[PDB]
Amino acid sequence: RAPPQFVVRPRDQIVAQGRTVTFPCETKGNPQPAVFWQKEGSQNLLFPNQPQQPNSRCSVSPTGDLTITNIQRSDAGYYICQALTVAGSILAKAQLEVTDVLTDRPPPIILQGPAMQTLAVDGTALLKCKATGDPLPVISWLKEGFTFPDPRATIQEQGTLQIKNLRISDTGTYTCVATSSSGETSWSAVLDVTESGK
Amino acid sequence: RAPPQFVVRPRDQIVAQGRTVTFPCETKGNPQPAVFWQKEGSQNLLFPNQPQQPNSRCSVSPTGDLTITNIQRSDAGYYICQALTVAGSILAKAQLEVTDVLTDRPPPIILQGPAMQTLAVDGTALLKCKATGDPLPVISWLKEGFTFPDPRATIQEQGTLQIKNLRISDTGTYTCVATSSSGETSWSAVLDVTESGK
Repeated sequence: RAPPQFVVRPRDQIVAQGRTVTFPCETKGNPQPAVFWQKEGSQNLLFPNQPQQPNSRCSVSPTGDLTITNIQRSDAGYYICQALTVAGSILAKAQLEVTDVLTDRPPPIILQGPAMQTLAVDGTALLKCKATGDPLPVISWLKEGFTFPDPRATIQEQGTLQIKNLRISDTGTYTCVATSSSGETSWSAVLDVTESGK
Repeated sequence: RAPPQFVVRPRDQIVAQGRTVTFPCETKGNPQPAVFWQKEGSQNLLFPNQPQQPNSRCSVSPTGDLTITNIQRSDAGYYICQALTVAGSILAKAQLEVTDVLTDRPPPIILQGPAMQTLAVDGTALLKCKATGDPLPVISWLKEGFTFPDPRATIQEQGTLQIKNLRISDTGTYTCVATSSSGETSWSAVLDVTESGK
């Protein structure tokens, strides 16, 4: 009496070769839809309660999950999750992309860069920069493209730049830069210097 | 709560090209199984409630019937009817054989041939033979391989042989033969002749 509907559809997935992949396909209706899967273009249907092969790396659980173990590159393509009751049908496609395994350490990340500040002449400024990464990023700075720190400035040990006794010359854009053996990233912010500071 | 089960499975069918073929696949269970079909080896599933193609010659009714119209020879092969509930699954295969259309009139049929009779010397015998056919069969007879009717015997107009005043010589096997421009068929029976008749 109630057509099948999706609670959680499956979405696309890119994953390294040899890993295990699971696509949700959660469903509701009355009667309760029993989901099965089909690789697009394949004659094989994958039904929930079976022995099953056992040589097959594909299994479907009674909750609607399609688990594929030890994926190889021939498993890439589209997978259709499906359900048929006397009340209706629904299908949903999700794409599997199989990649090579690569020892690739991601580049550093700046979770919080400097923020825009208007400050007052001959005060202090601490423009912050919190980076994370493995290997661990070295922080460094630029002012309108050029390196930074003159006298008057010095980079702290968490990475915050420290400028003291500002003046109208010290306005402009300051760029945080986190770099490591795996990449660089940057995060900019403008700092204005008035005598007012407001 | 009640696994799907077949009430009427589909069976094999041989039919002339261009005709329409329907395979039953009637089902029971709880919840009520919704049948779908799949040509074996094909990625296409045929679901009950759909627009559907309209260019497709295959449709599945909500009762589980697979109708294929104007069959051509590429439709031959195996067709799988299937049903999945939260309670279980069932499949059943049936084979479609597509033939050429042939103007072939079937051969005659003998629906009732002579029956075994023990009769008494110098009585009468009417060994019956009811044939049917289009074109209509000519009936004729043999006694132990040789044609039949001597004097004493004559074929009636419905086809019954008529022998009178039997004797111990007239025992043996009598064969009815129905023949037409489309075939022959035969039906034998032994007739024994005692002086007793019992």
